[PDB]
Amino acid sequence: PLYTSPSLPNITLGLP
Amino acid sequence: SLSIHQLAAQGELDQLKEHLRKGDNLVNKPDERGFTPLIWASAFGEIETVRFLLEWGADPHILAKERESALSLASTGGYTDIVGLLLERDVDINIYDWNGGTPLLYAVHGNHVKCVEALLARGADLTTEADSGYTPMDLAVALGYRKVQQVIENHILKLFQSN
Repeated sequence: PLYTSPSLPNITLGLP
Repeated sequence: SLSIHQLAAQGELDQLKEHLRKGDNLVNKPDERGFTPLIWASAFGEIETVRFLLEWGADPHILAKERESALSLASTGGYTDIVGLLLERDVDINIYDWNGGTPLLYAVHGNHVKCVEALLARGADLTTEADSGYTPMDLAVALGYRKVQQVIENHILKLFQSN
């Protein structure tokens, strides 16, 4: 059982 | 045979305690991406692990290789109580990472109303444009997150009054 790395999302994905 | 980071991530707290027996600088050991056990525990919402790590000497200020912080990882996951524990140790609330975010921007982006409220209550800045050209209110408006927008508004009204 290996959990995926801490990740920060792309906060303007889909935005102008 | 799980690493300290994985033990933290999975809330395997008894095993993590045994592993940190020595009480040396293991508690802050960064993995290959610079993530400490605290940043992994924060990312996965493992509050009792966070609490223990802070009590054992974990440095909540450490930034990983791309400037990720325990605070930002907690904010993106909406872990308001972890955010609070970290803010108690006076971490930088306006940490700008190389992904173009801040704790407040992640809380807005995740529609984490109570997280936004916590960060604002501790004085998170609203006045600054992210690399993307969005202030936090700009982003709440663009995403149509009206509850977040209201919390931001409530806060902004308090700011121009000193009495």
